[PDB]
This record gives sequence, structure tokens and C-alpha cells, in this order.
Amino acid sequence: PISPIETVPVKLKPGMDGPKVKQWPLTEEKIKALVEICTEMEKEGKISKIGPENPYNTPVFAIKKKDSTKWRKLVDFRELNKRTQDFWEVQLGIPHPAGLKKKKSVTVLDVGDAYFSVPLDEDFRKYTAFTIPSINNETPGIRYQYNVLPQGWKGSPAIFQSSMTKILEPFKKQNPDIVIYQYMDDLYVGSDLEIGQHRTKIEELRQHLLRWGLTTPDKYELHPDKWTVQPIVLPEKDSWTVNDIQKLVGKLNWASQIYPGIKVRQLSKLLRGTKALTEVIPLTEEAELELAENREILKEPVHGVYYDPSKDLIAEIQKQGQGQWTYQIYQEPFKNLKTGKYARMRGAHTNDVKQLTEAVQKITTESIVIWGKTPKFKLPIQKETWETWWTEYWQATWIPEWEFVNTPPLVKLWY
Amino acid sequence: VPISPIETVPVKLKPGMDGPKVKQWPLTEEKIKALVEICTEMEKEGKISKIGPENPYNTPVFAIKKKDSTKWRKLVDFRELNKRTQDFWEVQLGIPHPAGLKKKKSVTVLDVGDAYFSVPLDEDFRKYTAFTIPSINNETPGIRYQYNVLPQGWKGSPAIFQSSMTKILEPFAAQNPDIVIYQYMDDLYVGSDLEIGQHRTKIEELRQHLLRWGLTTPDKKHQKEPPFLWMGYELHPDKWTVQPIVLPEKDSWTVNDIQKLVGKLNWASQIYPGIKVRQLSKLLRGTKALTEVIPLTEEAELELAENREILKEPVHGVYYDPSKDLIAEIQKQGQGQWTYQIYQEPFKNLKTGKYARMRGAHTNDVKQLTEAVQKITTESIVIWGKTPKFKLPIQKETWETWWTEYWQATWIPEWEFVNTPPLVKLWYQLEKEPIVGAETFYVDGAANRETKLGKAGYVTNKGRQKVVPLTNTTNQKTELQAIYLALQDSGLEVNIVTDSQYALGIIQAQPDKSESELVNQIIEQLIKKEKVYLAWVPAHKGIGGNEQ
Ligand SMILES: N#C/C=C/c1cc(Cl)cc(Oc2ccccc2OCCn2ccc(=O)[nH]c2=O)c1
Repeated sequence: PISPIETVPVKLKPGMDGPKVKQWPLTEEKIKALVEICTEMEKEGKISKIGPENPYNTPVFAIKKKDSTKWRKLVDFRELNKRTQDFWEVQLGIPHPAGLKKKKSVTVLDVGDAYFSVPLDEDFRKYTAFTIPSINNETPGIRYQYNVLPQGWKGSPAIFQSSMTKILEPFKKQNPDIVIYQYMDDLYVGSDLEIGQHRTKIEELRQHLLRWGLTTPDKYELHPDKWTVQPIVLPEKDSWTVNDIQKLVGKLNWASQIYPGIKVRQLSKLLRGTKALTEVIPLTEEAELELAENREILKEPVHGVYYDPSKDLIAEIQKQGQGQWTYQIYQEPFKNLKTGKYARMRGAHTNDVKQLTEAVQKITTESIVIWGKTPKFKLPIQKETWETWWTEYWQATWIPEWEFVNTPPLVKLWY
Repeated sequence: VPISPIETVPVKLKPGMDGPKVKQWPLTEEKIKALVEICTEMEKEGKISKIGPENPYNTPVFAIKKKDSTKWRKLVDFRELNKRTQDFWEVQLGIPHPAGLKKKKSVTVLDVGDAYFSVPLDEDFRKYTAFTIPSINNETPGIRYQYNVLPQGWKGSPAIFQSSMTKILEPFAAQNPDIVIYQYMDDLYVGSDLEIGQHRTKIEELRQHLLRWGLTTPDKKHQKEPPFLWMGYELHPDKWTVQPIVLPEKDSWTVNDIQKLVGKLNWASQIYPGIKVRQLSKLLRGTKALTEVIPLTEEAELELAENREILKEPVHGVYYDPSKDLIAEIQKQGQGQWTYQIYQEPFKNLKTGKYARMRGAHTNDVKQLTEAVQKITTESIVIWGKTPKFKLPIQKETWETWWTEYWQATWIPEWEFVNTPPLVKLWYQLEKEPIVGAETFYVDGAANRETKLGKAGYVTNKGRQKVVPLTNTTNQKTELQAIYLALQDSGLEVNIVTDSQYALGIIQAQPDKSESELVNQIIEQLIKKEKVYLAWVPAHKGIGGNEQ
């Protein structure tokens, strides 16, 4: 390898020190995998061993590449990211193509390897320090720091941005209608082409990047034009009971925090007496009319809801049972930028944690394609459980921010 | 004079700072003349060096005396320097657990003397370690010094010494991969399956290698023989246990003493099964005064008595064999306390432990069991680097029902059912749909925040109405009280309708126990009922759900 230019100097925000984060305990399997991977990486000059005079640490995990039988090392750079990249969202910050979500097909390619041929600033290397843990704290961990641009660090594509633009320039000339956006280790490519044409063009880009020196072990298609804010659905019933009208009035009353132009009164007058829950109550004209008015007002989106770039994105997920999960991406309460429902194959494959994980990945990817940044999740799972099992089913190269919720949503079936 | 040709670790001062300028005059002539004697001998060994005072720095130097005063000891307070020095990598946060150690035919403990003083200090940093011995009154020129090696009490000493020791062991471990060396503070712990003769030969070889680098090791045999008392553990050749625990007898207990007691019991719980800290720690709920005398309750003394009866006879843990399965077994103690044993063998425990739920007002057995399984999974991953097969006192139907209808996503690995009671079951289940042919109770409750009087009542579809007055209550408590009333006055199958999202939230969580007596009574009622359908409606929207 060679240094194409000198190393791009990297500074943090003045007053901010390097990341210091504990290394999560790992299975012997994953530890051995990381040991092999890092032995080879040390052999190739990508990383070097460090002494006690380096205080900083960043977590490391072992996952599967995609479906692959070979282990892949996933570094969690979220802290270092937050420290450097908020300045590198400014100085080297990559612009987001808001027209990407309009394309009928979007394919994701993994360009990460590109970063490994580029050296890292000598003064900055000490902040890339990570630790391969030992079982039962028997030995102090094995400590490395990166000699080259690390994967998972948002500064890496920022530094490689010029080279990427240069390499992509010929392809973008022959294909002016194709949108290409680089988020961290991944390249998102949109088109309006037929699936066959789209895949052929993606393969063209693969061979183009390959003959220019960029290996992409992609050897996964979205459709963002169908992505929107889902309408709230009122139950369609031939007849009704007292209980049903109660659920209806309740749900609508909850929806009033969203669409203030909803009136539940005429439905309230129909239950007026004190009745058994199972008593069938036929709808009147003044009632049914109100039901129709509240139905037609619920299919039209909200007024005054826009995306604030100064505010973080928040993704809430709730479990619907039977392999179904519902989610909302918002910023301020009750103003929803996005809503959706993730589903999976039913039985003898997936469990709860797997489904939630894949859901989080899907939501995160959507958020990347749309707003150019990832949401902070509120996860319906026990903290330690998730922290233990999240690396099993994780196929993504990035890590979204997350926290954990108690006090179960009664919304539930309402969404 | 064991000089060390060891590569030094480069050290910096925190950016913007400089060396400590603290000056020390005091005090006594005797201590001064005692300092000279030691400093000359340290200089002879090259550990320190005199310096011409060209704008140097300074650090306070005291002198103290151990028991058996034939030997003086010099002390240096590096606090001010330690503030200004750069941060270093943490040395060792946690310690290895004996249950995770593996059987070795021979084990040797080697403690290295003059550990820090045998490891050189970075040259350019040495000037920051400068200190002065005071002249005897008379404002006379003092004796300047600085450290050429790792000073005791200096921030960077333990980590630098650790890494230096590691690099020193590096060429030796390469020639002897069959032997395993652990490194803790000033101690090395070697072990091997080699025969005693070859083992001792290798130990002596290691001692010689270490001595070549300027690190001394014990001459007579090698030091201690098993035990092996280490970090509050007793390590035997074929077994491990905890150092003897002493539970003091007192006529009066204080927060401090209860802290020590709960500490000892917790520490003992890793091996002796059955230890219960719940009541004794519940005594400690008040965080206010540390010296406050706290009266023990009856449940607390009972619990402590059971703990004494458990601690009567000694028990031991075994070591880990990778070739055999890892099994975890959990039992409920009934108070919200759970106990567990981890074993590769039926009569032999690797270790034991307990899980208690401190957080939350209400919960159920299945959830607590899940949390326990979580804790054991984490602990197992830490200690043995894998996860155990679980033997659990819960039917697959109960578990599956619970996690299928649970709002939160849990998980448990492959597990097998154990019929040993008390079994974990679902004591009641709410109906998912309203009950035809069941009386419908519309319940409500209210309270005045000031007077705290309030009332709770119901009105049914059969025209039955009741209002019961309350005292010293709150809105939530009346909201639960109304539902309790409806449960009391109805048949085996009942439809309740509440205006309370609170009460609905508590009940829908299906708790089998709570720290509230009211919730417990409601639980009992829900158990006694054949069918209960609880439903919610918006409060003060006036449909069928009006006030009282
Ligand atoms: N002071 C003091 C000594 C403390 C000490 C601390 C640790 Cl972490 C390990 C240790 O012994 C070992 C050293 C190297 C490998 C395995 C070991 O243990 C294996 C288990 N074992 C324990 C005692 C015994 O006699 N035989 C035996 O097989 C000793």
C-alpha cells in the first residue's frame, strides 16, 4: 500500500476527550473469531498493538457478514462518532439527495473495503483503540488501534468522499437518472428502471467499481416510492355491540390528539344507558354519519407536519403478536413523519428478538434513505436481554442509538 | 542493584498542565536523617538520582513507621502529581471467578518484590517526580531527588508495571505454551499438567528468567502452598470455596453493621445455597443516617437465623471442565426471591447465586423467572464464555402463553421442565372478549387531594348500585378500590368497566403479587373468579362510564 496524499488531520471538538467505553463480555466463539480477524488485520498493517498509555476504548463485536459462514468484525463507533462527526457533519459533511426516496427501486451495496487502503491521521489513531476481551477476566484484553480508516466511523466515508466522487463520476455520466448516495460503509443506488434493467445496472456499477480498484463483497432491494404514513383504520363491522362502540369511541378519542376535527359525541349518545357489554346496539343516522365523517378524515394526512433537521429522529416500536410489529418515526409528540408495519415468516424460524432486530434494521435503513440519518429507538425489550442477543441477527454495518421502555403501550391494537 | 533494560512507556501530563510545585518544609530531624539513609541506598541501586535545582518541581515527602520499628519506611504523597498526569488504560476492573478456573495438576504462586522500583520510568517525565529532603532548620540547602523508576502511589505505576511484566513474560510463554500464567497485581500464578518434577523445574526456570530482568521471586520453596487464600476465596487443588464468614451477634444493629451483614451474606450466596437478603436489606431502605440504630423485624431475624443454619456446615464449589455440559437450575424461594445453582455435575456445584427483584411495584413469577434466566445467562457468558442449558420449574404451555401475549419481547434458550415444586404457573387469565350472560359493573372512584377522603363505587346493568366511603386514600387507590368492590359483589363471571388507565395498566400486567395489600386482595379475587373481563373507556366523556 501507499499514502496517496498525506493523512487528513482529524480534530475533535475542543473540550471533548476521546471515547472511553466498556467492552461487553463475549462468547468464546466470537472472541476466537475476533482474535483471528485481528491477527490477520495486524498482519496486513490495518491495526497495531498499543500500550497502557492509551486510555481510550471502543466496543467490538462479532457478527455474520450477511448470511455468510465466515465471521465479520463489527466495531461500535457511536461514541467516537458523536464526538468527531458532529464537526465532520459540518466540515466534510456529505449532502443528502432528497430525491432518493422517489425512485422505484433502491439497491444497497457495501463499499467498506475502500477505506482500508487509506492511512489514518497519526495523532487520531489513539482514539480508535478497541479491546478484544478475555473470558473470566483471566488476562487483560488484547488492545489494538487502527492504522487505516476504520469501518463504522463516520469520518471514514467523509475522508474517502473525494475519491468516491472521482470513481463514481464516469458511471454517473453514462447514467444521469441514477441516484447514488453514500452513507458510511454503504452505497444506496436508486432507479426507476424495471427490476431486470435495475439489476443489470447495479451489476454494471459493481464491475465499474471493481475494475477501478474497489472490491465490494456483495457477490437486497428496497422500494421507497411506496413508503408513507399509514392511515388509521377503524374496525369494519356489520353489526355492533356496546363493547365495540366503547373501543371505537376510545380509539377515536385517542386519535383526537392527532386529528382535532374528530367528533365522537353522536357515538357517545348511542350508548347512553347503562347496558351489558354484549348488548347489540344498531347505529343511527346521526351516528353512522359521524362514523363516515371520522373515517374520511382519517385517510388524509396531518397538517403542519414537517421534518426538523435540528431535531433527532425517534422511532417507537410496539409488538402486535403473531410475527407483526408496528412502528412510528417522529420528532415531536403526535406529529408522525413516518409509520409502518414490519412482518416476518410465521413459526419454526424466528423468535421475538430476531424479529425486533430485523425490524430495527429495516426502520433504520428506511430512515437513512429518507432523511439521511438514523433514528434513536425506544425498544420494547429488557436492556440486558437486548444487549446480550442483538449481535446474533444483526446484518447491518452501522449501529443506531437506542434505549429501553417499560410501562407497556395500551395503544397496541389501536395502531 | 537489579537495573532494568526494559523499554519505558511514554507518559504525558494532562494538556495545559505542568509539574506539581508543592513545597515541604516540615518537620523533625529524626525523620530527615531517616530519609537520608534510605535515599542513599535507593540512589546506590539507581532507583533515584540527585538533581541540580534548575527550576524544578517538588512533591511532599513524609516518613512513617511500620510495626516492628527496626525498619523505617519512606512515604511520598503523589496526589497533586497524580492529578496532572495523563489517564492510563484500566488495569483490571474485575477478578476471575474460581468456578471458571480449570483443573491444573500443579499450581504455584510467585510474588515479585520491589515490583514497581524494578521497572524504569520514562526519562522526560522523571523531572516531574522531583522531591526534596529538608535541611535541619537553618534554611540550609536541601537534598534534591527524582525517580528513575515507577514511584509508589503514582497514577501510572500499576498499568505500566502490568504491561512491562507481560512483555517480560512474552519470550518465556513462547517456549512453554503448555503452561498457563495468570497475572494479578504484584502476583503471578502459574499452573500446568506437567509432572511435579518438570513443573518445579519450569518454575525455577521462570524465576531465573524473571531475575534476569531484575524481578525477584521467593527463595524458600515457592512461598505459600494451597490454600491459596486469595481475594476472599479459599482455593484448594480439587475444590474452591469462600473464606470463613462470621456473622456477629449483637443486642443492637446499625446501618453500618447491617451493611456489613448483607455484604457478607451476598458474598456467601455465590456458593452456600439458600441465602436470603430480602428482609435484612429491606431494613436498610432508609438511606438517611449511617450510624442510626435500626430495630430488626421478626421476618429479618427469622431470615438471619435461616442464614446461620445454612452457614453452619461448610460447602465447596468445583472447577470447570470444558468437556462437560453447563447446566443451570432455578428454584423460587417464595418471597419474590429466587435461588439458582450452576453445575456440570449432580452433587457438585460450580457456583450458586440468587436473584431478587428490587424494582417495580408489581410483578409476576414468569417475568421474574425470565429476568433470573437473563442474569444467569449474563453471568455464564462472563465466567465460562458460553450459556448454560436451563432446567426450569415451568410448563411449556405457561411460558409460551406468557411470552406470546406479552407486550415486551423476551427470549429464553433451550430449556427443560423440572417437576420439582413450587412450580411456576399463571394463577389467572383475563378474558379477551366480553362475557355474554355476565353482569356488567361500571366502576369508578374519586378522591380529594387535600382531605384525602374519597370514595369508590359501582353501578351495574341489573340496576345494582353501591358507594363505599374511604379515608386516607388517593385517586389511584380509589380507582383500584372500585374494581375490588365490583369483584366482591359479583358472581363467578363478571364484566368490569373502568375509567382508570392506571388500574387497567396494573391489572392487565397480570401480577401474582404486589407490595400493595389492595392489589393482593384484587389478585385473590381474580383467582377466585371463573371469568373476568376488564374494559376501558375515556373518563368524563359520559357514555356508559359516568362518575359513580
Ligand atoms: N494467592 C494466591 C493464588 C491465587 C490464584 C488465583 C488464580 Cl485466578 C488462579 C490460581 O491458580 C491457577 C493458576 C494458573 C492456572 C490455573 C489456576 O487455577 C486452577 C484451579 N486450581 C486452583 C488451585 C489448585 O491448587 N489447583 C487448581 O487446579 C491461583
